Amino acid sequence: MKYIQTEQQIEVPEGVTVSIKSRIVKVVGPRGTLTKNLKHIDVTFTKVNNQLIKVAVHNGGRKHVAALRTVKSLVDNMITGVTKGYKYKMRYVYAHFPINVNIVEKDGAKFIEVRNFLGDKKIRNVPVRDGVTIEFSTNVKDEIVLSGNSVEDVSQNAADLQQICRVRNKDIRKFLDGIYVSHKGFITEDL
RNA sequence: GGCAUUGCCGCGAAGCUACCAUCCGCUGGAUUAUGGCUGAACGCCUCUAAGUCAGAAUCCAUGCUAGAACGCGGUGAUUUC
Ligand SMILES: [Mg+2]
Ligand SMILES: [Mg+2]
Ligand SMILES: [Mg+2]
Ligand SMILES: [Mg+2]
Ligand SMILES: [Mg+2]
Ligand SMILES: [Mg+2]
Repeated sequence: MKYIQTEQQIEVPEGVTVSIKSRIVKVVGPRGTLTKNLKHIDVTFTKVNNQLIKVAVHNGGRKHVAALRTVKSLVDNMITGVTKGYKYKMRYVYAHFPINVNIVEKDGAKFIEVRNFLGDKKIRNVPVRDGVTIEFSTNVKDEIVLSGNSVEDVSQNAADLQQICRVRNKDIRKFLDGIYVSHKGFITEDL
């Protein structure tokens, strides 16, 4: 309907500095620095009061104003990643064969190694994206935690780990073995 | 020794040749379907709309064959009369 103006607000907490050149967004917080290239969306950023960034689409269509809120959510996720962090908890699920998950090194690349999935002899190797920390959770059986500033990076690593453990040539409603994302939250608690 | 239109028979080197013999037949990317991530649209949801991951005997490359006889480069020597 070609809305004249549509805008969204990006709240910036105190310990966060957001540098926005043309469409290269850099967010700096306690936990590190994130960078995103948004040159494919054609939006306009403006700083209001050093705690608020407005992002606007002028004379935008339906898809354009949808992508505006997408941009706002992406920048909010960058800020949340540099303030709270992002942690995805996955639980290994298996009926008979225990799934052995470990961190191995190959040329200093820190792969996640999956052995014995459904009794397989094949060894699954999922590379760990830079910035993603892998921890094996004590006091919870068969739980892997992936943490990082970039929600995209941690979620993609969890997705890769889940997808590498897909069951083939079997009724997946019966053979439920795999490594599934069980929780998606932040690193810092109750903030 | 000749002839029998290579007279016939056995063996027969060379050459040619047989899954009737032996050897050899490569690995990278991008993708389809599909399964996903982030994520609005549509306070939720959503693989999709922006962006994005993986992925087929597929495609393009690597590799192999020919080398444009009007595509090109480097290089040697260039007629004592
Ligand atoms: Mg069957
Ligand atoms: Mg005679
Ligand atoms: Mg004779
Ligand atoms: Mg999701
Ligand atoms: Mg798309
Ligand atoms: Mg020629």
